Amino acid sequence: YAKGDTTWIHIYQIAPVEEVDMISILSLKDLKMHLPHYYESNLDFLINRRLALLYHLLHSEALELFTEKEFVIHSYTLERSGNNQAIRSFEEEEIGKLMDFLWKLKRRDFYHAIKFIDDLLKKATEGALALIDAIMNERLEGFYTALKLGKKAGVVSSREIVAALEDIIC
DNA sequence: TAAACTGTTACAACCAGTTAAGGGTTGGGGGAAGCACTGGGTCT
Repeated sequence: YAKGDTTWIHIYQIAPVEEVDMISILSLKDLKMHLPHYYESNLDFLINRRLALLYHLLHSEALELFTEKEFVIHSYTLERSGNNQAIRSFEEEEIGKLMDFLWKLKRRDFYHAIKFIDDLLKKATEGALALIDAIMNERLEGFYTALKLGKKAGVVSSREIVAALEDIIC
């Protein structure tokens, strides 16, 4: 995600812990998605880097219980503001917790979850920032405000979405 | 010259009737969501 002059790239590599197999290897190969250039108009609502990261992680995959062995993720980021490249994040949890939240949200449905997230990103930008503030610096009430903007966005707000959110709440 | 004896301490009905317990009108507008500073390679 690049904004005019600044350019951000976040690579999150997957590593094993005990053992893997070719099924796991090919599953990780299938995890590779989100082709380089997907920018036609979405940037008009992407604005914040975290929001764009969440939107792009929406189209990614979040299933790892298939391989019979669970995985771990290490994420590193690179920035380029004014043609200056360096590292500002080598081991940060926000990708991991965002990925876990996405996995636990869309487990109860993918069609309604996709519709909800897409609608809030498109028109309920306040709700999108509210959700990212509920994930970044985790505070549960922010989720509610996002859902509030959902009614401002005409979101269907299916039964299973709030159930998945409550399961995330624990 | 004596200093209240006694039945009696209310009965009975009844102990809110109805009507509605918000009507409406609006549920963040609107801007921004890092500005630089720190450049990594490959060559001479």
